[PDB]
Amino acid sequence: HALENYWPVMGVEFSEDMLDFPALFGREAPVTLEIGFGMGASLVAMAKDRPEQDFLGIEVHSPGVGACLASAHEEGLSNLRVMCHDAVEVLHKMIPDNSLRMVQLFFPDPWHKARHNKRRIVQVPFAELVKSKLQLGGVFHMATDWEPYAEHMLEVMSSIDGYKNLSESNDYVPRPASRPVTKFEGHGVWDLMFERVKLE
Ligand SMILES: Nc1ncnc2c1ncn2[C@@H]1O[C@H](CSCC[C@H](N)C(=O)O)[C@@H](O)[C@H]1O
Repeated sequence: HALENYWPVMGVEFSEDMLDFPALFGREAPVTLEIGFGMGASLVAMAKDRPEQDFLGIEVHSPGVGACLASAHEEGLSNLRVMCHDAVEVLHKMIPDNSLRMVQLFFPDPWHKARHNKRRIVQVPFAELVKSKLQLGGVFHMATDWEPYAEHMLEVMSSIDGYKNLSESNDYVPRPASRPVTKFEGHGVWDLMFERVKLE
């Protein structure tokens, strides 16, 4: 019942119009986007802990959207909105340039098989697209539990002018407060965080 009940309140329909964040959230505040939020546990925890900030989630899996809405309602959140649509299209059509404080991409589909390597969302064009939507100093934070994907992510991100690795060892970062531990959580999870800086 969560979708029918709470989609009218917290859902955002896809359109070819750029989002007005002040209009959407009813105030001027930092916006964090989580792509592929799944059941939304991280996103709800994030929004609950940061009532002074605003949060957008995008997830193609509609039961995940429903679960996220149910949890957000259970926590009485007013600072969370969700979409059920391909995030790439939302980024292109609805997210203004230079507008986001942070983009989170946690455990994106790992596509273990080499035959599926191109299905992995972290590729140069996607990473460039995300970059264009971050404010300077904004961060793209991704995490994976598959080392081949982690290495691919690092290669992609390291190749892009305008991304600065926040890793003190030029690869991975420790898990920040802004990502929750997994039930099973080196220790087998890789976090990557890159800040947007001016083109060199
Ligand atoms: N293009 C896209 N747009 C929005 N969501 C996407 C997407 N491609 C994959 N996803 C979603 O990304 C999620 C990755 S599974 C990880 C889910 C969640 N972050 C967690 O850690 O539990 C899936 O739910 C999948 O539906």
